[PDB]
Amino acid sequence: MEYTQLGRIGLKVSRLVLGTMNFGPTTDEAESHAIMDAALDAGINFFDTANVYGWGENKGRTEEILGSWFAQGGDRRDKVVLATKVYGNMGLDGPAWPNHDKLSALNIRRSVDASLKRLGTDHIDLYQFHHVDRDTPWDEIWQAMDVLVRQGKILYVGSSNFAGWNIAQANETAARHGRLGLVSEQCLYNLCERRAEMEVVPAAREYGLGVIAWSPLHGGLLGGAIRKEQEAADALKDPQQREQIQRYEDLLDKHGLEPGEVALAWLLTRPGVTGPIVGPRTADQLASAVRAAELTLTDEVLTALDEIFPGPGPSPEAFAW
Amino acid sequence: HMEYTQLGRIGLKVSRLVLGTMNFGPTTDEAESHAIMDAALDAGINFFDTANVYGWGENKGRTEEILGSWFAQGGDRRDKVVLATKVYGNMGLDGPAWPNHDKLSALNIRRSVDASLKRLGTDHIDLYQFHHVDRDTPWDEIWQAMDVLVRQGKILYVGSSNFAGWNIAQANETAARHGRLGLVSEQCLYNLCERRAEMEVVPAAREYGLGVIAWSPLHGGLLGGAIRKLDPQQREQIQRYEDDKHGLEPGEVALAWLLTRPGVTGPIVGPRTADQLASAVRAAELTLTDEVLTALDEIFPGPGPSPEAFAW
Amino acid sequence: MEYTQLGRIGLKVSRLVLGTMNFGPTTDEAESHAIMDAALDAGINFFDTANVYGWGENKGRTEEILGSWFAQGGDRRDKVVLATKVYGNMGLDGPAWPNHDKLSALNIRRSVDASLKRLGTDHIDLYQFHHVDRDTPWDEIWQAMDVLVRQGKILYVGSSNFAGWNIAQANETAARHGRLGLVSEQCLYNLCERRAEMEVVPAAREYGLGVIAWSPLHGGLLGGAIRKEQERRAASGRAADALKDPQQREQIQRYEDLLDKHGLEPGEVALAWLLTRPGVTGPIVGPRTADQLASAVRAAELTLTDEVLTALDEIFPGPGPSPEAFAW
Amino acid sequence: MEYTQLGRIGLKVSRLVLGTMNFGPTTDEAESHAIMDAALDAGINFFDTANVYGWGENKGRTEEILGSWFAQGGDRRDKVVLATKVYGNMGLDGPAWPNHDKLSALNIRRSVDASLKRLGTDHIDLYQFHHVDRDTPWDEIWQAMDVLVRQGKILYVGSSNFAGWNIAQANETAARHGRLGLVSEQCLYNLCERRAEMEVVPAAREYGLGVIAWSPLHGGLLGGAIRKEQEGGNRRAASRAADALKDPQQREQIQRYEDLLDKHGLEPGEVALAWLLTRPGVTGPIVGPRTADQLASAVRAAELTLTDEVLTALDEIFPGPGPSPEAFAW
Amino acid sequence: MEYTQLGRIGLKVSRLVLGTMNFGPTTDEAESHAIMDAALDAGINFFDTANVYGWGENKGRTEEILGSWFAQGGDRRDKVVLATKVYGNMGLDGPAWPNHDKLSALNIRRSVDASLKRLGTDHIDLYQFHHVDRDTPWDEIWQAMDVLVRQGKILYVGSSNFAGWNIAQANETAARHGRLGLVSEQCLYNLCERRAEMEVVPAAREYGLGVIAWSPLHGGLLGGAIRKEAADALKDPQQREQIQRYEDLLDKHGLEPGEVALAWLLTRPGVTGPIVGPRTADQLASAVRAAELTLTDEVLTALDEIFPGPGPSPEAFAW
Amino acid sequence: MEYTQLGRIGLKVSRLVLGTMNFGPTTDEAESHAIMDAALDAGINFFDTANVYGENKGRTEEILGSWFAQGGDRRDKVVLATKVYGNMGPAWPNHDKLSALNIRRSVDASLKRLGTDHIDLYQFHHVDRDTPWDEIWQAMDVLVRQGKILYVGSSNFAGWNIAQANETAARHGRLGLVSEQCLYNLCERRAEMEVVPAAREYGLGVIAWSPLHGGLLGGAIRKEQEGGNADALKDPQQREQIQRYEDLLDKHGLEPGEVALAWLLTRPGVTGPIVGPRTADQLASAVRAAELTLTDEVLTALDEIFPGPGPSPEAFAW
Ligand SMILES: NC(=O)C1=CN([C@@H]2O[C@H](COP(=O)(O)OP(=O)(O)OC[C@H]3O[C@@H](n4cnc5c(N)ncnc54)[C@H](OP(=O)(O)O)[C@@H]3O)[C@@H](O)[C@H]2O)C=CC1
Repeated sequence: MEYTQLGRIGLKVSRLVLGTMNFGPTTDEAESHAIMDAALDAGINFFDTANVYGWGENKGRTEEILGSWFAQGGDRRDKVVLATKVYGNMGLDGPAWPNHDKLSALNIRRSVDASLKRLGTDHIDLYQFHHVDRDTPWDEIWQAMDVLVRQGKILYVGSSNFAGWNIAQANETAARHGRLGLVSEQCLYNLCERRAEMEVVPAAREYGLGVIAWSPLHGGLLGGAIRKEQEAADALKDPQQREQIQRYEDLLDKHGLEPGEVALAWLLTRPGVTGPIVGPRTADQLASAVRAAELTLTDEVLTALDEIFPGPGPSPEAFAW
Repeated sequence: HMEYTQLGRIGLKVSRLVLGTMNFGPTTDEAESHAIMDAALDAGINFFDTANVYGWGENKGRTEEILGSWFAQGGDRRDKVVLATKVYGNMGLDGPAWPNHDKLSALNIRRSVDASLKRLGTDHIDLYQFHHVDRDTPWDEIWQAMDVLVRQGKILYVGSSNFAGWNIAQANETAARHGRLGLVSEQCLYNLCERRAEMEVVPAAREYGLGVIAWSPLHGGLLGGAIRKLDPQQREQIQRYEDDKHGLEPGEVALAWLLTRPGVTGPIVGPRTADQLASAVRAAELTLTDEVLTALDEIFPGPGPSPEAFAW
Repeated sequence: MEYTQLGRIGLKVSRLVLGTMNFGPTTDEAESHAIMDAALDAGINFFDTANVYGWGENKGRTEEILGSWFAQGGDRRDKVVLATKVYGNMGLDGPAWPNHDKLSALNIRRSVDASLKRLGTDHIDLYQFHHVDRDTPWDEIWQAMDVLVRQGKILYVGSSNFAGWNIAQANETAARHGRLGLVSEQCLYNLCERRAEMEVVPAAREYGLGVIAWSPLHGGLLGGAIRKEQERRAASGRAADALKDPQQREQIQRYEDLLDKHGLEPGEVALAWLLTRPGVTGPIVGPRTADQLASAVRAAELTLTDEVLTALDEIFPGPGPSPEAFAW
Repeated sequence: MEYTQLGRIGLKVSRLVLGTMNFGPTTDEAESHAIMDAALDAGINFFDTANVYGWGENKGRTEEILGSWFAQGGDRRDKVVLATKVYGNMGLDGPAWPNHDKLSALNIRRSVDASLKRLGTDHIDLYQFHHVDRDTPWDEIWQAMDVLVRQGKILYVGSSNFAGWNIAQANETAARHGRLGLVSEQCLYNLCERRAEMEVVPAAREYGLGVIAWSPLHGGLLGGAIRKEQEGGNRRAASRAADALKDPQQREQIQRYEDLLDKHGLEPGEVALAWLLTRPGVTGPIVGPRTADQLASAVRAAELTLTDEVLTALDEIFPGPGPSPEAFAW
Repeated sequence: MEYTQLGRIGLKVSRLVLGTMNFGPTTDEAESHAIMDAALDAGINFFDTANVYGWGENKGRTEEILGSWFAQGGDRRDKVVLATKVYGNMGLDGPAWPNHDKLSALNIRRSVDASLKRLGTDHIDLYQFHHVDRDTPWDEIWQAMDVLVRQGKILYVGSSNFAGWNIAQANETAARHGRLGLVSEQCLYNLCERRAEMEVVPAAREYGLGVIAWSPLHGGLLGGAIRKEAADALKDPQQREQIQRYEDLLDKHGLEPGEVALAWLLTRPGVTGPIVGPRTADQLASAVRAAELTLTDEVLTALDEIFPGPGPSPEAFAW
Repeated sequence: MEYTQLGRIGLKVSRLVLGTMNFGPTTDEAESHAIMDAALDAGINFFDTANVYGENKGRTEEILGSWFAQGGDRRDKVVLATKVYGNMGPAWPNHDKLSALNIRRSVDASLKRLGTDHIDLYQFHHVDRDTPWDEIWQAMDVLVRQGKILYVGSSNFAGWNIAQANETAARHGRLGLVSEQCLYNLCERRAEMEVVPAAREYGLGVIAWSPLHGGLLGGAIRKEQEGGNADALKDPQQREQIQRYEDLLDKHGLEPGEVALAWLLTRPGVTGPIVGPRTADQLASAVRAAELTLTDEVLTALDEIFPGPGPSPEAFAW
């Protein structure tokens, strides 16, 4: 298994990040524990979850399943870098009660509290914002994170679904008063959606953040979608995206490569990318993700992939000069 | 149903009505207070204002005790409310305080928040407010004491009440020097009869991004139907105000008028019945015409900002 | 009773500070308790003690006597601003085991924990360095004090037996990172010893520290020691050595004669004088009896005339501030 | 016993530092306790240990031996400046599991908690990085140490096996935000290996760190190793490690050393220690007695006064470099 | 001509730095002028000088030659990144009058004004400390350099012959009060002398300084010294043997010693480039060829075994 | 000639400081110039003057100016120190003391008289309790940045003034005071209570003025007994100190004036004494005093005769 520093910090993580979103709604408790044991066996030490995972009435269920996993002992907690998230509404689906979503110091205090209890652990290694909150200023956010840092309840802070300039503002404000800033950004990044390349990834590289790609298969659209319908994806409605996926599936047919694996290995070549979040439901899907991390894509396949799935390049050049 | 706003520049979202709490104890009883709070919650009011001195005399603290009773019932009550209380007041025998048993020394702040947390039956206050400026305590002392509480998780935010504008500036410049969040709100005396917050308090609050909470929004009930059930000048000002020509109830218009003022978060309302609360709710939905605002401005003129209020 | 702000900070204190050094080695526990009750009854809210007080094998006795006073209830702890000290050796008298005296963060951690236990309280209001430690830098000291402030174990930090430039360096270092600095300096200052006037008091005034004067009667020398010489702290220590030096002896003789003539008591005048000195918060009185405490209270109501102030200045000239004190 | 301040800070330490490496592997629990009690009686108040001490499956055994020492009472914990270390892999020897070695905030947090539990104490006086970690930035390290300071789990932070410029960067970063920086550096420094003089000791002195010399006898090569080879007579026929001092350049240095010391009547183990005590900016050497007898010998080396003739001749045998840049440029 | 950034800053410099030490005491005005025009022609934009160059009673002569060169117009001044130095005694050789050497604000002020006058220009681009001064604190030094920056007499500050920790202290002090720190360090670094790798180069890399290698041929000892029979170190059998293995190997691969020593430096991590000291047009052309040379990995490997480096501290002496 | 760093900074100065106050009517312009050339010849590079030196105020600075105008590298070799604070005209408001207004006009008048474009060391002549340091540092920082001055020094400060000044300077990157001129000699040692300990903490040079205590340490009892024309020689106890001092020096064959200067050079943190020779034989006597080595026996005896106070707080408390 390949390891890398998470951006600029001393933390070392697996380039494959185990996502936990399916633990609860798809795989049951014991099945999820087995997948986590097997991720560990393959050397994956980086586990991403969220308070909202579980969905609907079951929000928090994913954290509970990792909690019972840690409760089996055998150094599981000691060995994993535990990441979870704050921002999302934990009450009834629909419009949240005020301050029961987003990034106020008040929601941060109550959110991390409920996460620690469901996770059955006394600390979170990587506490991430699930989305930028334009209404909370960074001196409030860093006050609330710093309370947690100094109680030993969290080690590191990261973001998800930020703009590039939010990364810059967040870390400049942290650095002004001697605080470690964001250590990582979780952005939607895959062959079909490359616009994090304009500004999010350049800002992250500048400020030394790890870049973790969520929806690395674009919701399955890059995992052999077309071949599976012959045996969201309202993209296979639009014939331009459909023809794009077709050329992709055809291209990988002639190089003998699995699309679900190629999509992951492609992200691993991109400058600044720490790795994709993989969400296997079975032992075969985990082993396939591991193979994707050992794949070496030829220049030939990389060039043709860029021809099918062009990227915008960095701003300002992407739209001006 | 209820209108919400950010509290000044910060991430906290509050209802534009602030549930006052001073009646709980003296006027309404524990059972009636509990039921008004349950009602406020169901109308969407999340912002409750209280003070340690509330209850008065030998009953100072009774109000905080009543809110603790309410929280102890469970049912997401503590979780749903932005709880604001106050420090400054003597909690001992009325009359001259023993030294450091009132005002804002780090010593009185330590003893006040401990006694407030115990009576409130909660491990934290969301918004801990100075009841009054203390000219004798410097801001590096006050911010030390508040930072001890912030870092213990005992409080989240700091607000002020009865500050001058320049105290607001000094307090927040001092906090920002060393990374700390400053005052997030100022609770000032603001209503149609008393507009001198407009000279400097409200302008400083808006420059520093504080929410403005208006206490005594009906000027002691003088703006809520007085001569239609104290003087020769005061009466005929109110009489022009209380003149049906436009079809509106005075008490609700005094609240709604404050909601039009730039920088104002909302007023502190103090309902004693669920029907008074339902009126306050409608006050927050009212739209006053450019008509009625221009006329209110001639009955109750305001000073404007300094320096123009008194120079040019 | 007159109250004042302690220097620039919001803490209000009585202009008389109750000293406790006598409680244990010269005044027993029960009468210590009576004096403290009388002090509280007269409006004195500011008590000074030290870990070392008690002396010898009884170092810590004074704190323990304060502890059992608080334990009697009646709001005593809540009403009193409690000050103690760190620096002194709490082990066997003589050369200290390394880091069991002075102001390292290590001695600070162990010293405050033992003080809180002997005082039977969870916080000290005013925690004072007993003496400057030239070997500990201020970033180490402010680290250790800041740990205590953030845990709630102390509120304020003060100094004792500092030079003026130590006050400056300390508070400039604290302010650089937004810490409240020293709030008070407890220095030797009385009619017989006025050299804190050169730099310590000017620096304290500049930086807004309170100034509380220790041994305000010079160990009882200024309390009628000559009249009382054959019948007591004045029979020992500072006072007794001063009485054997003829010039100091003469100074005190002129002092007791001047007060005989004006119908005033020496102990009370010595305290009243300190109360006139600019920047002085108050003297730390050292009653051995309840009588002497009621006497200090009378001192706090005395008004000295210009005539008396000028004659005292003639007997007990002071240097005034540096650089003028020794240059121009 | 001679005391000194540890660099610029208020902490006072004996100029002999009691190393504990041999407690567990070569000395057993009860003799380790007796050595620590005899160190205290000689005035030594400065104990240096490490989480890794113990070796192999027994990593942490040394910290446990100190813990049972402290648990005897008698003001033992109160009298000792306790130092330990973080950086080393505490699991099975070999490649470490990610973040189970080096200086991430994650490993600092788990390493100190495990050391406090083994040491049977609620705080460490001097918590030292065993080695520079080029992959962890100083705002991450200082955040982790600052959490421990503010919780009261540690008092002072030190380094070991740093470059001079790591010392400067660490303490400049700490000073920016009012944090006390490194108070001490533990570098390899002895007659045979003097290259710490180029930049490590200069930087430590500029920034006011104490300098603690580890391996002051260069693994025993300055402790009379050549005489010790010809020691047993017939015992050398036994079925015994190969002799380790083969580099002829260094072997002749050691011969000249032992001859010089024979000429002047001095003990090689004592001189190596006392020499370090003359070097500018050095606090003291770490002494690793395996017996009460070895301790008395180190204590004698602390009271030894080396004549200027012997100091001159030792310098001729073991020349140091200058400070940089002069050592290699001008 | 290969260009690079000078460490972390926006200044772009050729990977060859034109030294001017020989201008005066070896080449005279007219020929140094030709060497400088030819350096411009090959794309070299980075000229290194010093106030002391010229030697003895001719100290300042080199700067005077650059001044007479710039006075010929033709965009010479505009095209060149001009670097000079302060620290050296500019008076009578031997013991210096107090404050007429080293880095006091006193010596800095008189030193830069005399340099500017001799260079015939109103600004120096890169003003370098010739050597660390352990007796002048960095708040004094940065005060003096900041005066020169704000008056527009200098743009960047650099160092020469610092220890690694001096680089760190210098730039941490500058950054605390909003000053650009050192942008480059000039160290003795070549195949024969690699101890800059212990700490100096690693500190420069951490703080983003360019690394300029001076005496890259070790006094000419690496430019074919034994065939063409300070660099007189040849007496020592140990080093003369290094040099013969060196010349022998490059004879076998068909390579010129003076060009390999330069090209080797261009492969070292964090190195900006060597300062070359041509006395003729032939030597400049040679250095240019050196900047174009690609050393194979078996030559770099054999050069390593002949000229081992220490590696970085602490590993170099401990672990 | 012995040199030293001026406190913590990179400036190197001779441990004798040539004062210019005693340039007067027994001292030509021409004889002042000769003395200054002789000082340069002896290796003294540190010249101290003041604007008020000279009702004929500024004349001293003018004499230095014409000295510099002779050329011969005189300006370039000398570390030139002058002062601001004194009235140069009861003073008209802001024509004395340390306001930015008086600093600006004083330095301009000083540079004109001195006939130079810069002062190396510009010193406050006295503490000004009414001007805050952020004002003072603004005005000095303007001069630093214009190149008109290099370093700032103090004179007749309290130790806590030194601390406050340099802490304030360092907050915003500025070089603080580099030197303090204080009254300091065997008879007056109270600068050891706080001034010198602060100066040493903050790394200032200490320049001792009135090093002979107005001549009291220059053999004043011998001169009285020899007959023919401050007086503490009427004070019995102060007289006995000076008598013990002159007896001690007679027994060891040492000159009172020279020993007073040599003693100061042994004191911790002292850069040197100001000397104001009116003749060239007085200068050579000062140079010999800087060469003298006082035995430890003599230094112990001088401490018995002239006990120091110790540092505060120990000086008066414990
Ligand atoms: N920080 C430091 O270094 C020090 C601090 N302190 C603090 O200062 C306090 C006071 O010091 P202390 O030396 O006791 O003070 P004093 O100088 O007042 O000496 C006390 C003695 O003065 C006499 N006395 C006290 N009050 C009166 C009165 N009203 N009328 C007449 N005589 C009186 C009594 O002498 P007699 O018994 O002879 O009648 C008494 O024992 C101490 O309690 C301690 O807290 C003290 C010493 C050092």
